[PDB]
Amino acid sequence: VSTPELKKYMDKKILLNINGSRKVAGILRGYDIFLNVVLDDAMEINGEDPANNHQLGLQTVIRGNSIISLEALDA
Amino acid sequence: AAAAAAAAAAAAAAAAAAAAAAAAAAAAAAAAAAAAAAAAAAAAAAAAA
Amino acid sequence: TRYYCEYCHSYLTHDTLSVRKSHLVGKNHLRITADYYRNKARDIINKHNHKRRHIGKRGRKERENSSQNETLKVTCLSNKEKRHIMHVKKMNQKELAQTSIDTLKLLYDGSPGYSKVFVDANRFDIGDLVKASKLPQRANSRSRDETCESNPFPRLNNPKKLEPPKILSQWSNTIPKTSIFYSV
Amino acid sequence: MVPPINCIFNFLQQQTPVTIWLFEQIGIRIKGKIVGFDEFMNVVIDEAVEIPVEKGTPLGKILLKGDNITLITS
Amino acid sequence: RPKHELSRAELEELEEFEFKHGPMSLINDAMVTRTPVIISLRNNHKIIARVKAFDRHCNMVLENVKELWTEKKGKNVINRERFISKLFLRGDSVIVVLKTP
Amino acid sequence: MSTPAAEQRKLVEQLMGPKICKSYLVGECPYDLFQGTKQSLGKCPQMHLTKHKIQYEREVKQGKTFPEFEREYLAILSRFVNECNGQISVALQNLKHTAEERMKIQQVTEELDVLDVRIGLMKLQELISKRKEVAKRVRNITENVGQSAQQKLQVCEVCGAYLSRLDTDRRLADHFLGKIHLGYVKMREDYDRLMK
Amino acid sequence: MKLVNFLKKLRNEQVTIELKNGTTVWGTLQSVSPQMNAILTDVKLTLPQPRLNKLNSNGIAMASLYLTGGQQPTASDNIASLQYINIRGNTIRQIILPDSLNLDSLLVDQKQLNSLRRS
Amino acid sequence: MNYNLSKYPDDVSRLFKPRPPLSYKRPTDYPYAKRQTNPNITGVANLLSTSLKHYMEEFPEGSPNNHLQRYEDIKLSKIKNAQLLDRRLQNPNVDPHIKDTDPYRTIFIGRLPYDLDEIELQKYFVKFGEIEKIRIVKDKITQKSKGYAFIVFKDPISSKMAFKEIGVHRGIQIKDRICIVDIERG
Amino acid sequence: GIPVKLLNEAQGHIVSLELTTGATYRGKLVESEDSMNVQLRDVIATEPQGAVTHMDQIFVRGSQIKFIVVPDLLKNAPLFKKNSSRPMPPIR
RNA sequence: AAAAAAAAAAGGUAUGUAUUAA
RNA sequence: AUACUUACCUUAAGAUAUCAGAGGAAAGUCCUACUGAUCAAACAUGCGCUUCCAAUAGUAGAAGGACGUUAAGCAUUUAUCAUUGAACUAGUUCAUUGAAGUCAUUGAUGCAAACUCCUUGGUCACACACACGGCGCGGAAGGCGUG
RNA sequence: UUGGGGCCCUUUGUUUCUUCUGCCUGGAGAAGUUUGACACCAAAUUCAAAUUGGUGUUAGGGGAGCUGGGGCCUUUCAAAA
Ligand SMILES: [Zn+2]
Ligand SMILES: [Zn+2]
Ligand SMILES: [Zn+2]
Repeated sequence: VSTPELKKYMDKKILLNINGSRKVAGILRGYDIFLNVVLDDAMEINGEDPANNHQLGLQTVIRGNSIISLEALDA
Repeated sequence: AAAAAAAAAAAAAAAAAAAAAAAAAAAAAAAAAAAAAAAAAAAAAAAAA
Repeated sequence: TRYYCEYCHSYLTHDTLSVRKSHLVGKNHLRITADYYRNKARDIINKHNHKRRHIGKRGRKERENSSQNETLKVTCLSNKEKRHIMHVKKMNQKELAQTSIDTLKLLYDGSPGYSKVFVDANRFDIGDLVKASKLPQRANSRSRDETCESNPFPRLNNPKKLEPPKILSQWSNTIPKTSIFYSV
Repeated sequence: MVPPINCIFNFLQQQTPVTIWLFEQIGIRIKGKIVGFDEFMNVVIDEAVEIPVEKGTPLGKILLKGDNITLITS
Repeated sequence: RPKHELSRAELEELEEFEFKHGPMSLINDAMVTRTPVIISLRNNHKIIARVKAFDRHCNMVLENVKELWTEKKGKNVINRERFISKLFLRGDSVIVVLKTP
Repeated sequence: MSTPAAEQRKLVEQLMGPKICKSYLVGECPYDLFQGTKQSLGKCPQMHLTKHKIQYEREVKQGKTFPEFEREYLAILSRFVNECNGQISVALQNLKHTAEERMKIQQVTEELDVLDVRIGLMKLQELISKRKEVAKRVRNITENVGQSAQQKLQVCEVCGAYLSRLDTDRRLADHFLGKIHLGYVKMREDYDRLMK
Repeated sequence: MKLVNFLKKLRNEQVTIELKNGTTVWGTLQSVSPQMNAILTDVKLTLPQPRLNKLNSNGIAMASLYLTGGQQPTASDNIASLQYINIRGNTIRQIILPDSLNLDSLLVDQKQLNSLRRS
Repeated sequence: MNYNLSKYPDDVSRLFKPRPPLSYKRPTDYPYAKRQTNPNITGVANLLSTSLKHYMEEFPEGSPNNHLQRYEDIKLSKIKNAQLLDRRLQNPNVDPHIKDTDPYRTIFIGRLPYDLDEIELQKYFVKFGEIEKIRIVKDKITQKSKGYAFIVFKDPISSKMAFKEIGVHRGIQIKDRICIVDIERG
Repeated sequence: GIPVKLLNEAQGHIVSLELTTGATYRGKLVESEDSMNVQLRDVIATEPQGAVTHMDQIFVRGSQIKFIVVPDLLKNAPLFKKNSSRPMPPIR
């Protein structure tokens, strides 16, 4: 019905937690009413910052159902 | 003028908003000049009679 | 649908995030609502508890033990008096609400890091928020970069001596009458 | 702005291969060529293989439900 | 064609079709013919029963229900059976339902 | 509209099922800009479908680049540019004058005999003349401040809407970021795009 | 057809509402909401004992059961008795209705006939 | 509070003070990542279908469905309605209550009062032209007037004039009732 | 419904959250929608295991929210008036 | 033998400008 | 409160107990301050209906709390990972480099008591009356019944 | 009308329905009661009144009248045995 308001967030590098365990960081591109969020330059954060972190793809889309909290690390 | 309008307005529209503002100020100055010329013409018409 | 704003009591037709967001931020709605919670908040202090009394039958022992004790006199002010004294007491409570002694900020005014801490606009935790807290400023400073190199000697006819400690108005006759030394 | 399902339509026509993570309970991730999709984000994948979490077996042209979708990653 | 376009009676004909011709026709033909059905829930135990009624959400009213549930701890298994005369089953728990010969 | 799955089915049907319309590599169309504003009305011709848009914007990468769309897009846009200019003309006709100059003629009357006095008495003569003409100029200035009090503003060529000089900038930003003004801003730029 | 409209005619009957937790509720039934929210009156709600040489029961259902305030201290097994429990609809798994009532009278929906009688 | 990023001034903002931070309690439930419903559901076995026979021999015959017979009653009743309509449909050159002269001059009156008379209808119908034949529809089981009639007139043009005049406006007032009028339609 | 309208009435005030994942986000509420998904400003976070951090901005999905703690003085707020008298709606 | 036209703005919220007293 | 300027926006749909019978405009619909049955709400009103409503013939007691003290109470269990070098048994100590690292160890978990303080009640009337388990006036909360 | 006794006065802004007067050697007196009055909160100026916007109070007890409901008694009438 109503579109979520991410309007200040887009183009800013954002960390968001996928399900319980995972945390993905990427530059937010677009979003929809289900809060499906597509972002680019995705990286999967882990305990060891440079080591266990591995990039996903040039463009990644996320189902809004697996989104828990969304924090922007940015202005 | 930038610090005053920068807070509420988004930064991406701040540039075009600024340019439109400067253009509006210039148009105001032009209108002022035209009014001054009209005043001069009125003074000359009052002096001729 | 229609969004009824019960603070202002005025309807707004066909609610939408834009129009509703504009009304809620509106100045008039702001004054109305803020005043509303000012009243609803002053009421709980204004309202008297009026707890229920449960009176039991006084026993024969304590009536005799309390009969030998003399009866104490009670004082009751006139209506004209009690209205004024209630006004004064309430205005004193309002005073103790707003006091918030800051003197520490007055002490460190010339400290080398005074600009990074007590200015509170340029801080880290609270710094970024104040910018978004600035009003829309519709129509009609102490930068952080300061160093110790400014004001090298804190006293050159600059400072005012520290303000004297306050005193209660009631007991103001309690003060020692004369000072120990001669001030100018 | 790039709406997410627009991006998925750019996965359909650009014929780029995608890896897609499922829910954390199942324990497999699918990868293949996304062909077409519905409003519910349930997608048909041509030439799909299921990898447990590289010896996974090839699937086929398979319809995968959108309820179990977590990530769609190129 | 989406459902919000249709009128009040077109939804009734749509539900009549879906029950008569469709997946749930497996249950409907099972209700009329008095054929016992096997139902697996997501709670991981299975009822052998006879369907007196069913519904869109798959919730269904049953008669002569026989519930079969096994449990194991450290690979020690026991099979337990529980009989019920009449029952009402909410449809979100079920996964697979088969029609016995 | 009632549920998100319905809206999303509508969007996906816009993605997946001559028509011309939207044309130029940047946004535009005359209609899409002004929806919800007083100016433009409802259904518009043909179909601005995201499928056709993606095909054309991908042909921009293909670079087939045959600006027949732009040659129809000048016939579409420049007409609206001319409509806005015309509305500007109508507003300029409306604003400036009213019953107005009647009292201003009155002001002129209060000047007339004044400016005459000198020629009748012709040092104190020319002095009374100077003070008289000064009073006349003051009366005219008051009249201009009165007509401004009725309407003090300048019509912006872009959006054909009125902008007061005394409301400064921070109020004008609301008018500059609106759909009407920003839309006309884009359409002017599109005319410049098509003149090259 | 909404089969929940059947449960609304089961009012004032002894019933067990067997929930998703495994918790079972015996009680007298009151009005059932269209979302299948089921409100009961005098209820004894408990957990079954899987035997299997001490297989730990549901850990969340024991806490939720003690936290109703209805579990009495001296109960040896795990039960609670209370008045007026209101149960959300999505929590229900099975409903065991009494053997006495006849379905042929209650399973007739008046809207189903009303649609056919009118056409 | 210090900043109070809000519409309210400082006094209203300090009035909304929240309760102190919530104390930390260790979770007693299963972490969100570990949350699942029961996996490894045993499917319906060949051994389960083998255990089916114990249930089948115990309850071989299901209880009859008497709530479905309420529907099978009404639908069969509809079919029988269609059969009665079939009995009516097979039954205008035979009828000879309707065998009066050429249908082009036959004008149909309806909604006439059951207390009406042949003279008044002869006048109201005679207003638009001369009357050739006239017939009033009465039930076959008894003489009660059905409220409709057929009037054959000397010319079809006068019958059309009567249909348009009498039937096209409000219905023609006869006795206490408004009477519709049309062509024979049969 | 009233429960969501009270959340809209809590904008610009310090609120607490409990996500169904077990965490706790206490901080100032900037935005809230009718889908209960809110965004908070200058918030202190408590992980499910107790580790506490601080983040400037956060957006959470409403489906994952468990309870929201709202400043107590909103209890007497006009939403909870049972018998209330509204004027006539404007005709449009 | 046949013939010919139509009746209309609505009203909500917010922002800026001016007026309502010794 | 009025006038002008600018911005933001506009109608999910339907219905108000059911069943049956008689009547008005073969099928169906609508309608009847029409007739019956059942259901629901409000208002009254009753039941030898059920439960509860604190000491003054004394310095008490019942219910519920403390986000109170004793209290560092008593009894338990805990304080990061990776790389390189030295010594060492055949894992241990020290030094250096990198990563993250809720605070607490007067903590956390279990066990129990004492004390202190808060909120609440008809602290009502009659009675100090040798019985086989009533028929004082009210208030609170229910169940059942009639109108 | 006076006197004596009993209990209560935390009613804590000394009976809390307002306003004004007033009280412990006392329990009082005056005016007023819903298209109204009173209390209070908020402002910016004027410069202590009002102005505009808001929240709240207008209560309890008894009796007479009138009116609704219930139980009981007496009389009159209709039906049935
Ligand atoms: Zn409002
Ligand atoms: Zn277009
Ligand atoms: Zn403009």
